[PDB]
Amino acid sequence: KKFKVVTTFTIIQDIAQNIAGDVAVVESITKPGAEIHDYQPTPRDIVKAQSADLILWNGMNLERWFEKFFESIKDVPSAVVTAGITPLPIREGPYSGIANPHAWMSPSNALIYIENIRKALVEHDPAHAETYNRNAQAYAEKIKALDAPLRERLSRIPAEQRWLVTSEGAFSYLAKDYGFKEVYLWRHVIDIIRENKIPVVFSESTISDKPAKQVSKETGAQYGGVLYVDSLSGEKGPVPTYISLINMTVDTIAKGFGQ
Repeated sequence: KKFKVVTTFTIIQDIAQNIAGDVAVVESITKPGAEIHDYQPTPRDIVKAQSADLILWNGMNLERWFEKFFESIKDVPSAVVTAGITPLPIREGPYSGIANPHAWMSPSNALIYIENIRKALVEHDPAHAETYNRNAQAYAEKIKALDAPLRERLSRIPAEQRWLVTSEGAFSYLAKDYGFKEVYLWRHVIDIIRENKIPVVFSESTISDKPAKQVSKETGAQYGGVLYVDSLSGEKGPVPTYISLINMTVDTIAKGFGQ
């Protein structure tokens, strides 16, 4: 029998499947592309999680539905994969002061995701500890190697122009790592764009693109479209892995800035 792991969403699924390798099967509760914050689980989502040996979740109140969901599950252990991360506060807007849950968009934070998943797997499936530890070591080397080329590419964007328009803080951890300022959009966004001649504006995927488009139209900044960071694609889609999500997000940002 294969140890069965269930995760709340696809980013954790991919990180955990690299650590589990061949000795455990990792499934996500939510399909690729699903809205993760207020997902509404079905009765069969609960039954699927009930068949697992371990449930992994992000915490930091990413999954507002998880506490109720988990209360419906009997005697399946869970582990929060962000234990030990320094949470960034949402700096402005209606959620000012609250922990920003999007911690996976910092590649350094992904090393802590890996460590917590490895620990939980080794705790609950000790027979396979050697495999989990080896796989976590090998995958962590891949993740450490992510940061250098991304940092170098984004560092060519002059610091004066290094701004991201944010609505729910989906990019705040990437912005912290690579030195981007953030201006919140619930217009005073227009002024900051014009003042610093920020060349491009992106939209978050959990909100309407209309206000970001209005900002672009009025300032003359290019509208670079939507940046999706809450989900992977399917296996055969263009964003099948956590590594591909990080690399593609930075490439889209950098290209928006002519870099």
